[PDB]
Amino acid sequence: MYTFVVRDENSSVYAEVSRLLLATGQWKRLRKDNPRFNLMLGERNRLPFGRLGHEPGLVQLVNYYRGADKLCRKASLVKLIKTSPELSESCTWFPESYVIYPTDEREVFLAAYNRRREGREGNVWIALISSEASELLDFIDEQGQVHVIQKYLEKPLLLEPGHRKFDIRSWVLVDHLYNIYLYREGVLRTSSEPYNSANFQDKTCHLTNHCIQKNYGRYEEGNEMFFEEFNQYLMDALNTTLENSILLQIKHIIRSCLMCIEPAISTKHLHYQSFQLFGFDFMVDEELKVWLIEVNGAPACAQKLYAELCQGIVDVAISSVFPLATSIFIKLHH
Amino acid sequence: REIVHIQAGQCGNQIGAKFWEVISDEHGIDPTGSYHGDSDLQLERINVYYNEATGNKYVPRAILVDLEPGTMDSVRSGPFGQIFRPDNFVFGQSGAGNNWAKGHYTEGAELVDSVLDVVRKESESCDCLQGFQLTHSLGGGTGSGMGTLLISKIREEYPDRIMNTFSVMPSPKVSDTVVEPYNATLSVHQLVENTDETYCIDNEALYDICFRTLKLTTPTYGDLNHLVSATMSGVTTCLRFPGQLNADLRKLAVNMVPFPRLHFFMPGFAPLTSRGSQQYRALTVPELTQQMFDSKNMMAACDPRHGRYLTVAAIFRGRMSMKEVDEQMLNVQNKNSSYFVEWIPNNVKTAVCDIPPRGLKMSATFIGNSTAIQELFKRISEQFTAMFRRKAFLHWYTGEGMDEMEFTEAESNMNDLVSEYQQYQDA
Amino acid sequence: MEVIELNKCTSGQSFEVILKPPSDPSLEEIQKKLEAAEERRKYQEAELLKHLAE
Amino acid sequence: MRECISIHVGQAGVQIGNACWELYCLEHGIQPDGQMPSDKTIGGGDDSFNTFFSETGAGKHVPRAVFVDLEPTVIDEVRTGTYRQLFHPEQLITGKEDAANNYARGHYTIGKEIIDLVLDRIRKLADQCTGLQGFLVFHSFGGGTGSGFTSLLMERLSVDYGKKSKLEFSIYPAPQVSTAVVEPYNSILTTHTTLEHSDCAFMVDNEAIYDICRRNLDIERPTYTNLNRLISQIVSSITASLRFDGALNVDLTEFQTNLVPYPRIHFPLATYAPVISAEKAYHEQLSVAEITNACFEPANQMVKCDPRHGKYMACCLLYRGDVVPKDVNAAIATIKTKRSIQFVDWCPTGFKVGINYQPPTVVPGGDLAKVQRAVCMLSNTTAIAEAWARLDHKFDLMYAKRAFVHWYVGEGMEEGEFSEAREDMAALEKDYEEVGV
Ligand SMILES: Nc1nc2c(ncn2[C@@H]2O[C@H](COP(=O)(O)OP(=O)(O)OP(=O)(O)O)[C@@H](O)[C@H]2O)c(=O)[nH]1
Ligand SMILES: Nc1ncnc2c1ncn2[C@@H]1O[C@H](COP(=O)(O)OP(=O)(O)CP(=O)(O)O)[C@@H](O)[C@H]1O
Ligand SMILES: Nc1nc2c(ncn2[C@@H]2O[C@H](COP(=O)(O)OP(=O)(O)O)[C@@H](O)[C@H]2O)c(=O)[nH]1
Ligand SMILES: O=C1NC(=O)[C@@H](c2cn3c4c(cccc24)CCC3)[C@@H]1c1c[nH]c2ccccc12
Ligand SMILES: [Ca+2]
Ligand SMILES: [Mg+2]
Ligand SMILES: [Mg+2]
Repeated sequence: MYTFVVRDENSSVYAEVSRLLLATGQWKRLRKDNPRFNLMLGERNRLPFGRLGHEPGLVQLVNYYRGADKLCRKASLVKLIKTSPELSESCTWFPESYVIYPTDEREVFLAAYNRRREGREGNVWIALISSEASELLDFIDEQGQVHVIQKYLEKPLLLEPGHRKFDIRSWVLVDHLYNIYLYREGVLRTSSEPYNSANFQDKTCHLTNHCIQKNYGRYEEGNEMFFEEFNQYLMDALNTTLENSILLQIKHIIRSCLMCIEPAISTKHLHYQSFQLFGFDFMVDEELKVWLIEVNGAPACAQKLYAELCQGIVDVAISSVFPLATSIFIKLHH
Repeated sequence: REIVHIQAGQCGNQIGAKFWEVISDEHGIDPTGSYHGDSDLQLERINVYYNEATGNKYVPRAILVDLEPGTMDSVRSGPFGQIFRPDNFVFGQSGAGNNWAKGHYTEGAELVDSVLDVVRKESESCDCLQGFQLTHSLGGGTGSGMGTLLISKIREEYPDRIMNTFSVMPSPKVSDTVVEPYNATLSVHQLVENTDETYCIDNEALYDICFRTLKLTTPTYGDLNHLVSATMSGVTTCLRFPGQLNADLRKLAVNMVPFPRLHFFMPGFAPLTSRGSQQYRALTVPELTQQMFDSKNMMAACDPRHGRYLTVAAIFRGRMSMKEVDEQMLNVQNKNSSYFVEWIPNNVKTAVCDIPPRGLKMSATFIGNSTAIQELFKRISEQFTAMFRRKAFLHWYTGEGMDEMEFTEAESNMNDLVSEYQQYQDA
Repeated sequence: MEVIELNKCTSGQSFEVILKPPSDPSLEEIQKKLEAAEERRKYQEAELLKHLAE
Repeated sequence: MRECISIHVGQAGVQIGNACWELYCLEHGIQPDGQMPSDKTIGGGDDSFNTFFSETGAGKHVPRAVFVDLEPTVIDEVRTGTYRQLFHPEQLITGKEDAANNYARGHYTIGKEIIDLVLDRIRKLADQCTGLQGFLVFHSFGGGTGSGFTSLLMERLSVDYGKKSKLEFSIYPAPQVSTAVVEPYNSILTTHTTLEHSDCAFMVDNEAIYDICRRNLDIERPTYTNLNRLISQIVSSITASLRFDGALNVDLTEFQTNLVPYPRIHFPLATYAPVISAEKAYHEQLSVAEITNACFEPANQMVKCDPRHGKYMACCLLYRGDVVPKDVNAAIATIKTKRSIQFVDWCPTGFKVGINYQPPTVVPGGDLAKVQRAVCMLSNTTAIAEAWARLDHKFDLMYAKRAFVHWYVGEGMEEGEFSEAREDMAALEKDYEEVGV
């Protein structure tokens, strides 16, 4: 009879996990502040890692990797990629980015802004989306917090019919042995309104967030194209597959990112252990070149994929540590 | 650190004499007072309970008290009757007639000074007295009335010493008179204020164990006392033998009592055995742990699942894997963490002693400070109220100078104690 | 990289290696705390003996 | 030469003191009767070992140490132990009754009736010194004596010996070897009162030592003796620079200089390797690179925490045995590229290294195997604050209900001191946070 606690009520993913655990009849939920737990579904902020693994007679596991925030924050991700030899600086799959503080690498950003202007090539960026540096710096200083300036991919792959923009969300599970598992089911969070190349003011066809979009539901149910359809589209419209044209790059980027920070966050020889679910956001240009946009530390899932993914988490991340009385994951080997 | 033992009344002397009989055998002391053991573990902390005389004679640091000579004459003619210092036999002639007032205010007040002289004589011999332990019943007159009088006067002369008691609670299942709830309620009022540690030995529980579990059709007081002496030997083990912590009465109180008034403990024991009947099969550690935590093994008729454990002290006796003990005890806490309060971290401690009790290859004694103990005091309170609402049998007390108000006050304080235990059950 | 302050002897040796450069109460008051706490003890004990006196 | 006086308070302090001084004798070739054949200056001298051992005309070398416990039981075993002749009666001080796991009882009540005697017995040792550096104080956090009387002693020492340094070897409480449920109370209370009086304190979590003994010495249930012999090895590694010829950490002030840039943050993390079982039949001796790399494994630390998620302020490596600077530097260069070692911006990323060619001495019949080379790393990392976080959390759980508080109030302590102590700890956690993240 294993025990667990829940300290993030807003987690739609782990609300389903706690449900599945109880339904086995071999897992018992304790109160929030009960230290005698086997599993901790921790909070998103100020997770007390320091108090883990100090309970005699209890193997303890938490659903978060301490230090993984360096990968899952926009200012941190840029710094991580730029300073890490395994990634920096000729990184081919991450857009040119810079860290900017409100009134740092502001002078460095302008040095590159000149080449694009004194080269008469594409010079659109993103924090809002603009082609003028002055319009952007005035926006960051007016907000208050730290922002990141990034090169805007002016030539994205566009779905047909619709001439639409999209981004790919991949769910990745890293268990206690630092096995990197890619969920075989990803999702394309598509824009419904046709992509406009000239007018950047209209951020409804540039930004592909599920909330902003909610022409919603015209082409597919809820502006979400799964892999079977997207693969079929790539075969019919471009004479290729999702595996060859995109997924190899995706698996490569995921593998590379987590390998880089492994020695900093691994719980191999620690007194407590960690697993964590990541959500990688990718962007595809018209030449079928995959770009990493960012990494989310606390990702939500797609309604269709909750049942399968959440069950998947139990099998390889929880039951692997706490056994009870074909696979939906692709193991990215290293 | 010496302990001064006191036993008052019929019940107090009968379980008291049985206690000395049991531990004397454990420490290798014979009725003559001479040592005939084989292990040095027996004599290392024997000074806690025994005085040493010339020729290496060991005499219990015990004072026997009663208001009638009947029961104490039976002690002096009992098995280990001769071991006791004859000057420590302090008795009257009138008796108490199961009357708290007689024991506390009239008959006992006439004898209490004689007792305190013997307490003083014993204490002055101590290199460093740590405190006192009293054995008595709460349902009678002497052990209940005079016993609580002694406690109050001992506190007055030794306010910086620990007071411990083994208090036998009355039960209609094993009843002498109808006024036992009166005597008990009046006594609890005293114990709440003037003791640091009280082991609640419930005759209701003892009877149920003998009847339901031990399959004794008609249990006697002797059958009841087999469970008491087994329990008493257990809870005092860590005081009598060299252990990892070398426990004393004060350190026990500090670790067991989070709030001063909540110092009424539920004792437990495993395996439960009847007299004469020898068991041939030693219990495994998982069995000891499971049984000692079961309600059927509690010496206080309270359901531990109806409350939460504030603190727990446990002692395993016999040759066994202390690693296995640790795992099993940690397992109980990890399996049933809801019955342990979360605002007292690590509130369960376990010790182990190599020397097992007579007739058992291994045993486990349980000391629990549970909020479920309120069920005991509520039971007494109900029986108290049923009579007091009609002022029944009160003339036995007013005849000794008591007033009705003193009953009302005693009732209120025990009900307060109940609500105090209830307060932390929902924390 | 840079090893500095190398000091050697028969018993052993010591040195420093740099990888990268950077970027009370008085006796009075004590005796006052102890005695004041003693007064609180005396007060508690007196309240007990007064309660027992009643 | 400048002298150091060791003070051992409470059961933990005394019994650890026994382990250390036993080991000190074996390292210097001093026999139980106090005779040291190799010392050719009969009746005195000013060698490095005279820092800890004074000398009589009879050629007896006696520890500059005082043992104090409010209960006679533990020290009585020193009076009759194998090293009974080593110390003399005036060094072994005992009371009548202990502090009963109560800080207030050890600090206020019973501490008041013996504090003058102890200081007098300490003053006697100090009089035999030509240039006293300061004191090394051994005690527990959880004990009533170790917590209560220590804080009182440390206060008076700052008054009587204002110019002198004061170091601590403190035992952090662990449920696996618990003696009281209120050990978190005593820990917070003694830390608060002692903080401004301590220059550098080495915390040892019994949890870590207990598990190291189980994991690496294959001892299913470690005894105090098992724990202490391992601790004494660590303590010896730390004090070896005071007792032997060298040029690193040669005096007490240098400890604070090299390990403690910020005064309040004076708790360096100790990591030791290798710990090998004596009854391990087949053992491949570990190289300089292997033992040095082990200094960055949490499983070898005296306190379980994660230095990867903090920042370093200082770092000393103390080698004993077959070790030369070349192999150390080669080991460090490799480790640096493999592990996360972040120094604070206002500190140089570097290591102070000390080597003693004599390998670590093992107690005959002990659990530790002889090794050709060992190392103790002293790193002032903000990650050790995890221990304060654990402790302060247990404190809050009990104190929210004022559980067991009455025992302390009954000894004359004010309930306000609980909140005052906890506030100081809250500030300490903040200090670590500012420096660390
Ligand atoms: N490592 C180690 N820890 C010990 C030893 N002895 C006691 N402790 C620890 O010390 C804490 C309790 O403090 P003690 O030293 O035993 O008690 P004390 O200092 O004598 O204080 P009182 O007995 O209450 O007066 C517990 O957490 C024990 O685990 C020891 O020999 N070695
Ligand atoms: N460099 C770039 N070039 C082109 N488009 C970009 C871009 N960076 C971001 N986008 C677009 O902007 C959208 C939102 O940006 P961003 O990913 O920062 O927000 P977000 O945090 O909500 C993603 P998530 O919700 O998964 O965390 C992306 O979905 C993508 O559509
Ligand atoms: N366990 C036990 N309880 C007893 C014994 N004798 C009396 N009692 C209980 O004690 C109460 C009577 O008190 P008693 O000791 O006889 O009165 P006293 O001699 O004046 O103190 C009743 O509730 C009995 O159940 C005994 O030998 N064993
Ligand atoms: O030896 C001991 N001394 C103590 O203070 C006891 C203790 C109780 N709690 C402790 C806690 C911590 C540490 C020690 C103890 C947690 C809560 C209750 C402990 C003990 C264990 N089983 C026993 C059986 C009989 C008598 C004493 C004991
Ligand atoms: Ca000399
Ligand atoms: Mg009777
Ligand atoms: Mg002690």
